[PDB]
Amino acid sequence: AAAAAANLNAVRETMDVLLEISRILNTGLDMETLSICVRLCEQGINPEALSSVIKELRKATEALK
Amino acid sequence: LECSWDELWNKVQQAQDLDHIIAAHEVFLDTIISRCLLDSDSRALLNQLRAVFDQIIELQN
Amino acid sequence: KSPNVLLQNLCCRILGRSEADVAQQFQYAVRVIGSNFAPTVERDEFLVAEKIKKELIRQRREADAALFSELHRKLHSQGVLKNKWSILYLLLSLSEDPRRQPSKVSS
Amino acid sequence: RATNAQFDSPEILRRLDVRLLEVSPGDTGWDVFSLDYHVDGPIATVFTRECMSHYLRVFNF
Amino acid sequence: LVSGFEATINKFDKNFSAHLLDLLARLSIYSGMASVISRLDFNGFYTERLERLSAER
Repeated sequence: AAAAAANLNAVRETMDVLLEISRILNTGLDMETLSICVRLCEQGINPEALSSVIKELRKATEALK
Repeated sequence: LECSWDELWNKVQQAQDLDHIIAAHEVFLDTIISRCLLDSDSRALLNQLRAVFDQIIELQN
Repeated sequence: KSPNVLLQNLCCRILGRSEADVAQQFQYAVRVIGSNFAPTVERDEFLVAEKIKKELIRQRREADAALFSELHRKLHSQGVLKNKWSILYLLLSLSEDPRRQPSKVSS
Repeated sequence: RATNAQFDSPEILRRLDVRLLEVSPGDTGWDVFSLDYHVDGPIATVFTRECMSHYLRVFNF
Repeated sequence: LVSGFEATINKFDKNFSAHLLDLLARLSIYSGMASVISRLDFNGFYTERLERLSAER
């Protein structure tokens, strides 16, 4: 319809603003990983858990890979 | 910090109301904020001074 | 989406290894996220916003401390996020310190 | 106590206290050390919060 | 003996260290006035057994 294209325009907008927020804090996320985490926030997730997961997997790819 | 302090001190010694103390203290601030490297046109000089401060601690290593 | 196929993509983004390579990492991700899938704190995006202020005060990048308010206004104006508090909490938790020589594209 | 700056007026020896900015994962302690030196009462009209913020920048440099 | 002497002392020492940690936990929320904490462990012992018991969110 029309509101089915307005929502995709809004997600392309919000991911670009969140990318600015992620880069000025010097986080490891980029445009592709940030979308995974936003899709996770749609279902509802504790970010206290998600950040510890990402904090482990980055150390488990600089010690295993 | 000495000429600005002189500029402040004479204006507070002559201050015949509170507004002179305020309006002199703000000028005393606004010259220190510009003679020190704290503007956004002098930002490059700050970054270069950070490089100086980094080569100092590099020398100890 | 659906979370069980979605967490697999997170294991594929961070690690360079595919999902047909390793299975202990997916199980550790299910260990944490499964049974800790509910926010244990309730939302206040204001408190985490005023600590990104204090981080840009900490870096003397306080021209960008006023740029951040325009990034925070936008997030409320679109309203396509379920929680605007959660992603800010994620990005602050994943912070570092890129002090010395600003760069911003603002939009 | 160690320095001889303990014979001053008791007010100014009370006005200073260490003010943290915040805690960050990874930052040396020097940038997250700053004195408060807040003052209230009728004196607060000369020296508001806005004064101490610009002074935080100058103390920082 | 051991059941009339030692085991009760071991139980008591355990419980007393436990109550010590509970009181120091309930006093860490309370901060001059922090010198109750400083006086209680002047040498500094039974305040570095563990910072807080670990968990995960």
